[PDB]
Amino acid sequence: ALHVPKAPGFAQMLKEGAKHFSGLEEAVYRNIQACKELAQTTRTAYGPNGMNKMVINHLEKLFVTNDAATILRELEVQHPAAKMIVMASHMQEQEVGDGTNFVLVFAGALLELAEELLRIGLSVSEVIEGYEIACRKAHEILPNLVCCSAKNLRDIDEVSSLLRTSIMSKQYGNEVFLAKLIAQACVSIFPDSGHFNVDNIRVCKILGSGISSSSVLHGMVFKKETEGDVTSVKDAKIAVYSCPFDGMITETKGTVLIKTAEELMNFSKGEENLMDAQVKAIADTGANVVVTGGKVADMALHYANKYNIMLVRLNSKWDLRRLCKTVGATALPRLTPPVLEEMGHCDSVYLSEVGDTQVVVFKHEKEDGAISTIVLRGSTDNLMDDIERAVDDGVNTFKVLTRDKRLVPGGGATEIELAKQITSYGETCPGLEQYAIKKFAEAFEAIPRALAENSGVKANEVISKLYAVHQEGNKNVGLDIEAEVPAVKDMLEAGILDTYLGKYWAIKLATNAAVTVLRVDQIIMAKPA
Amino acid sequence: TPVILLKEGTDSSQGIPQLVSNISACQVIAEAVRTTLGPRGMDKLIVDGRGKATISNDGATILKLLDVVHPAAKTLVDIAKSQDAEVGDGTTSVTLLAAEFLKQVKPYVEEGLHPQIIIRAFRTATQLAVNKIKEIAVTVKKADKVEQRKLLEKCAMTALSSKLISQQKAFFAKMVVDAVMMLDDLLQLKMIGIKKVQGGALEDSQLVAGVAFKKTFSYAGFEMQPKKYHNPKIALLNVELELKAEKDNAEIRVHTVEDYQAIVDAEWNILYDKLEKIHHSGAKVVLSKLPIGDVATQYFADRDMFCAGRVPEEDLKRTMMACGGSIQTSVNALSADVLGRCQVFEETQIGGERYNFFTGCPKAKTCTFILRGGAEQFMEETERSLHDAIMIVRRAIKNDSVVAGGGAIEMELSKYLRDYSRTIPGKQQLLIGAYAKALEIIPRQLCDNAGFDATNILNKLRARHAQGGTWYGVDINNEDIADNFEAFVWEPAMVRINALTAASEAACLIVSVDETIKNPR
Amino acid sequence: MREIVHIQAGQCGNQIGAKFWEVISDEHGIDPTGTYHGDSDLQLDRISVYYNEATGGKYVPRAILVDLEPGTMDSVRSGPFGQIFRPDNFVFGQSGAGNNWAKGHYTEGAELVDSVLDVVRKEAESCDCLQGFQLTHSLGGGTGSGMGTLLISKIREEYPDRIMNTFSVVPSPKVSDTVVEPYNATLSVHQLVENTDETYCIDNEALYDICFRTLKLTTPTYGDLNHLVSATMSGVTTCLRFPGQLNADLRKLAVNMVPFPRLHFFMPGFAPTFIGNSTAIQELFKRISEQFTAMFRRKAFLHWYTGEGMDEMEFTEAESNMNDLVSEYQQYQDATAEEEEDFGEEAEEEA
Ligand SMILES: Nc1ncnc2c1ncn2[C@@H]1O[C@H](COP(=O)(O)OP(=O)(O)O)[C@@H](O)[C@H]1O
Ligand SMILES: Nc1ncnc2c1ncn2[C@@H]1O[C@H](COP(=O)(O)OP(=O)(O)O)[C@@H](O)[C@H]1O
Ligand SMILES: [Mg+2]
Ligand SMILES: [Mg+2]
Repeated sequence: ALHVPKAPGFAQMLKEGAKHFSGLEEAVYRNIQACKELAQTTRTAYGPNGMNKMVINHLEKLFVTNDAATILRELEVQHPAAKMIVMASHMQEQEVGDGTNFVLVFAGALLELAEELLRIGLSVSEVIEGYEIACRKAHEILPNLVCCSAKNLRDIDEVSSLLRTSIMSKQYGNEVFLAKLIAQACVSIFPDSGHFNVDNIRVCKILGSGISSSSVLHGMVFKKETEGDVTSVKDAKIAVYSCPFDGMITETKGTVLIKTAEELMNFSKGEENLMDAQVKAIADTGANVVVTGGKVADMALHYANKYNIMLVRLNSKWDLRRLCKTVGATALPRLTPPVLEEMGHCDSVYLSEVGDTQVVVFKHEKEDGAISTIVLRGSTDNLMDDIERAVDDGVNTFKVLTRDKRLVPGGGATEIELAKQITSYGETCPGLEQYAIKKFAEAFEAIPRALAENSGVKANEVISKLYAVHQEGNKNVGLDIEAEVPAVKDMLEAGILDTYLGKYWAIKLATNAAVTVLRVDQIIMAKPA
Repeated sequence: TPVILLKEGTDSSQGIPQLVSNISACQVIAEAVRTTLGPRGMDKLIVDGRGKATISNDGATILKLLDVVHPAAKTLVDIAKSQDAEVGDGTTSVTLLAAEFLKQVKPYVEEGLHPQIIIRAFRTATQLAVNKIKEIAVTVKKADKVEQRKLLEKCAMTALSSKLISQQKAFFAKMVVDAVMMLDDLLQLKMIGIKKVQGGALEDSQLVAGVAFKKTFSYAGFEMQPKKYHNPKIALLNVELELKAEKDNAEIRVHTVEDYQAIVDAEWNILYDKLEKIHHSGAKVVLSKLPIGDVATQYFADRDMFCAGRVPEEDLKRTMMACGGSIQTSVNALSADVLGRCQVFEETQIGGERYNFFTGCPKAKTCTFILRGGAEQFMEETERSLHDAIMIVRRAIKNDSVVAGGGAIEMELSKYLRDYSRTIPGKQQLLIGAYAKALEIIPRQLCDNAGFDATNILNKLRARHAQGGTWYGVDINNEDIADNFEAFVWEPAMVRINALTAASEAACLIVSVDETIKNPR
Repeated sequence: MREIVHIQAGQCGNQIGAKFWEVISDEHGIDPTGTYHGDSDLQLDRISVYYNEATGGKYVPRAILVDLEPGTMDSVRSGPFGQIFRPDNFVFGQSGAGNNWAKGHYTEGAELVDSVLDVVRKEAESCDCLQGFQLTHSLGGGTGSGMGTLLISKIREEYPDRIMNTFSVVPSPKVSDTVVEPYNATLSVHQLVENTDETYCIDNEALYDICFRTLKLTTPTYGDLNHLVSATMSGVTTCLRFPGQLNADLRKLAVNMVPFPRLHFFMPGFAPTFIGNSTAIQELFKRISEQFTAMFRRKAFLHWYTGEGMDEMEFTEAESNMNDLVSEYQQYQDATAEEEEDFGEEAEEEA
C-alpha cells in the first residue's frame, strides 16, 4: 500500500514527540470535553447530601474528604484546560476560603453551553462579549438580594447560628456541636479595633474517644515532656529564651590554655561556680518556669532542679513565637536575669495525659487571651483530618463576616433569582449577543439541579416549582432537603444563608476562567519528559 | 482521546459495586481474628520476612502484624489501635461489632437505599445504647477500703481469663493490684518495670516493692568488694569517675620538667579529690549513668564499698523514686538529704544472670516485676497479658462502675433497641432492628469457640431477658446460661461505651464513601 | 545558625546534588513531602544550617538549581525526592552552551547570571547569618565550567568575605570525553585558584574502578558513581550537620589543613572518610598542560572561541599561570628535582 508522506512547511520542521492542534474541531471542542469531564468528576460531592470520596496519592497516603480543593490538589491532572480550571478554584480558595466547587460547576456549565452556541453558528467573540455583559449585569443585580446583615459578631449565640450553614455541608449531622465549638474559639480572640487573624486558632489532634469529647482551651498544649523533676505550677512567671540553656562561648575558635597545675585544678570549679551564680540570679527574679529553644546542659538542669524551676524545651522557632504571644513574654537571646516587662504570666502550667499521649498545658483563667486551641478526639486519623478541614472552613467564614456583614439566601434561591432576572434583561437586547446572555442565565440552574440530584429527587419538578413560586414574588424560597417528595421552603426563616463576598468572587472567577479557556485557538505542546 | 484528563494508570471505581466490595473486605479482616475471643480462644503465630516469629492472642497485635493494604480495611485496624490506646482491653469485640454492623445492612444497600438514612439510624441507635449503658451500670458510692480492692481483683481476674496465664490468674491478679496501689496520683506506666529472665516456672515470678536491675559491665576488682548490706546509703550520680582529659578544648604548654611532674600529679589529685568527697559522705553504694574506671573500682573495693556504672536512665530514675534521693551532677555538696536509704541491698543469681536488688523501702512509689518462663515468646506473651490487667485496674480506680460480662449487656441492649424500634415507623424501624440484631455476635462467638449449640443458648437467653434477668450470660464450664453478676464476671462500662462509639464511627465512615481513585505508584 | 546555601550547575552537578540531598534527608528524618518523622532530637540540634522552616512545619532545602538547558530540571522534578525543593529556585535557559567555554562565560551566561543573583539574594535574606556557599559543577563542560566560573566571580564580588567551597570533577587521564576538554579545564583552573578557599577534585576513572573490582558486581552507568560521590560529600559534611566529640565547620578544618592559601586542592578517599593534601595533584596538572600546549601550538579549534569575544593572549596567560602552579607544587618535594632533563650534548669543558 501507499502512504501519505507529510505536508511541506511547518509539519516537516516540527520536532519528534511534539504536538500541534489547530482550529475549532481539534482545539476548542476537545478543551470543552476535558473541562466537562473534570466538572463531572467532582459534581457528586456538592451540598449537605454529597458523598465522601477516597483518594490515594503517589506516596500511598490516604485521603477521605468532601472538600473540592483538596480533591483537586490530590489528583494528578494533565490536560491544560483542566489545569486552568484547577488554578481558578485554588485562587478562589485562597481569596475567600469557601466555594471552590461552585467555580467548577459554573465553569463547566458555561463551556458546555458555549459548545452548542458555537455549533449553531455564533462566533467566539460574540459568545465572549455576551458573557461579559451578563456577568456585569449579574454583579449589578446581586446587592439587591441581600437580607439579614449580621448584627453583633461578639455574641456567642448569634455567631453559632451564622456559622452553622458553612459546616452543615461538610459534617451533616454534627453541625450544632462543631458550630458552637468554633464560635467559642473565634469569639475568644477577636480583638477590639482588630483585624481578626486566622493563624491565632490552633488545632491539636489526639487519638481516643468519639468526636463529642472534643473541647476548646484558652491557651496552649504541646505534645512534649518536662525536662526537670518539677511537673506543675499554680501561678507561673515565665522566662523565654531563644538560646541554649548552657554556658555560652566565643564564635571564633577558642581553647583553654593552661601553664601550671593550679589552673588545671581550678578550671572546673570556676565553671561550676559561674553556672550556679547565673542560675541563682535568674531564679531570684521570681521566675518559676523557663522555656528555651535549644539544648539544656546537665549542670544547668541540675541547678534548675536545685532551685525548683520548671524547665521545658521546644524546637520549632514558630511555636516559641506563638507561646510568646500567648503569655505576653518577650524572647531573649542572652542568658541574663530578665526584667519585669519581659515576664510572661500564666494561671496554670502542668503535665497531663490524654489517651496515651503526654502533653504540657499552658492554661489561662481568662476568657479572651491572645490565642486559643481546639482539642479534637476521634477513632481514626482521617476523621480528625476531615473535622480539621471543617474547622478551617468555619474560621474562614467568621473572617469573611468580619470583612463584610451582608448575607444572601442559600439553597438555590439566589441562583434562581439571578437566572430569572438575567433572562428578563436578555429578552430586551436586540442583536446576536442575546443568545449568549440567555445561556448565561441557564448556566445558573446547574447549582439547584446538582443539589436535587444529590438529594435523590427529580430536579425538573424542583426547578419548575422554584420558578413558579419566584414568579409570585418570593425571593427567599429554595430547595427543601428533609422532604422525600420534591418541595420548597423559605430559606430566610430556616436560617440557610451564605456570604455576599463568596458569591461575588465565585461568579467573577468562574466567568474569567471560562472566557480565558474560550480564547485559546491553537495549541503547541512539547514532548513530556 | 488525543490528550487524556488524568495520568495513565489511574484506577477508579464507583457505585454500589465498590461499596459492596468494601463490605466484603471488612468481613475478611474480621475473620482474621474471629476465633480468639473468650475463655476458649486460641492464638495465632505470625512470621515476618526476616524469619522471626511471634505468637499472640491480642487482637491489636495480630492486626498490626498483618500487612493490610485495602483502604476500606485499614479502618478496622485504626479503630483497634484507638481502642488499645484509650482503654487497653476489648480490641477484638470492636472489630466483630463493626463487621456485623456492615454485614447486617449490606442487603439494604443492595436494594438501592440512600446511605444517609443508614447513617442517621446508626447514630440514633448508638446514642440510645450508650445512654442505656450509663443508666443501668452498678456503682457504690462509699464502698469500703476492702470492698474497693476486691472489685479491682475481680476486674483483673476477668481480664486475664482468656490469656496464656489463665490457670494462675488468682496468683497474678493480686500482684497487679498491689502494683497499682503504689503508683501515686498520676499512675505513670514508666514507674512499673518489667524484667524477663529465661528459665523457671510461671509460679516463680515475683514482685519486689523496691527496685532491681541487671548487672553492668565491670572492670578488675569488682569481685573483691562486699555484696550484701543492711542499712546502706545510696549515692546517685551523673558524673564520669575515671582518669581522663579535663576538656576536649584543653591544651598544655610547659617549659620545665618539674612543672611536667606537677601536671602529671594534678590529674591524680583531681580524681582522688572526687573519690574522697564521695567517700566522706557515708555512702556505701554508688550508681552512675556514666562510666566508672578501674582505678575508682579498686579504690572503692579497698574501702568496702559497691559501685556500678552505665546504669540505664530509667532504672536510675526508678531507684530515685523508690529510695528517695536526687541525681547529682557534681560532688561538691553531698548532703544527707540527697542520699537514698534502703533496708537490704543484695546481688543474687537468677537463672544464669546476676541481679541487683534494693528492697525494704516503705516509702516507695514503685514496684518491679520479675517474670520466669521457658522461651522468649512465652515471657513476651506473659507481659502482653499483664499489660491489659494493669490498664484495666488504672481505669477502674478513677470511675468505678461495673457491668456483667459474658454477653449479658449485649443482650440487654439488643432487647432495649428492639423494643424501641417497634414504636417508630418507616425504614428507621428496619434499620434499628438490624442494629439490634447485630449486637448478638458476641455470645454467638463465645458459644461457637467453646463448642456448644449457639441457637439453643441464644433462644434461652432471649426468653430469659424478655421475661422478668438483667445480668444473664453464658456459663462456659456448665455449658448453659447463668447469672454473670453473681458468678463474678465484671468489667468497667468504659470498655463497652468506647467499643460501641468506635465501631459505629467506623461503620458510618465506611458507608458514606462513594468512589475510590488510585494514582500511579 | 551559620547557614550555608548550596548551588548546583550543569547536568553532572544536578545529578550529584539530587543524591546529596536525598542522602542528607534520610539522616534528618525528612520525608519527600517535607514533613519530619524522626525519633532522636539530636538530629534537630543543627537542622537549621541546611533546611529553612516554613509555616505549617515543612522544611525546604537551601538550594538553587541552575542549567542552560531545561532537560535536567524535568528529570529532577520527575525523579525521587524532587518535590521538596522550592519551585521558584529552578533557573534555566533555552539553548545551551554546547561544551563551549566562551559561550557559557560571555554570551549565554551573561543574560542569566542576573536571575541566579536575584534568587541567591532572596535565599540569603531568610538566614540570620550565612557563613558560605557550596558549589557543584564540572570542568569539562560549557555550562558547568565557564558559567560556573562566572558565577563564582560574581558571588565573590557580591559577598566579599564569606567562605566558598567547590566539588569539581576533573578530566580523566587516559580517556577524554570531549575534544576541547584541555581548553575548558585550563581556562577554569585559572579562576578557580584565586576565588575559592578549597577545592575537592574528584576523578571519574579512579572512582569508576571501584565498582568493578571492590564492589564485586557492576556494569553500571553514571548512576552508582553519583551515589558514591554523594556519600563522600555527606561524610565530609557530617561535622557541619551533626554535633560530636569535636564539631568543626569547614573553616575549622581548612585552618588546620591549609597552611598556604594558593595550595588548596585535595584528593578524597572512602573506607566503609579521608581527605588529603596529597601532592599527587601535581601529576594531574602536568598532564593537562601537556595536552594544552600540544593543541595550542597548532591553533586547533581556536576560531570557535575567538568568535565569541576572547583574545589569543588569554590562553597564554592561563598556561603561564598553570606552569606557575605546577612549579609551586613541585618546590615542596625536592625529590622530583632529581628527574631533570638528561644532558644530550657533549660540551662539558672548563666551566
Ligand atoms: N440546609 C441546607 N439545605 C439546602 N442546601 C444547603 C443547606 N446548607 C447548605 N446548602 C447548600 O450547599 C451549597 C454549598 O455546599 P458545599 O458542598 O460546601 O459547596 P461549596 O464548597 O462550593 O460551597 C450552598 O450553595 C448551599 O446553598
Ligand atoms: N468467665 C467468663 N465467662 C464467660 N465469658 C467470659 C468470662 N470471662 C470473659 N468472658 C468474655 O470474654 C470476652 C472477651 O474475650 P477477649 O479475647 O478478652 O476479647 P476482648 O479482648 O475484646 O475483651 C468478653 O466479652 C467477656 O464477656
Ligand atoms: Mg462549600
Ligand atoms: Mg479482652
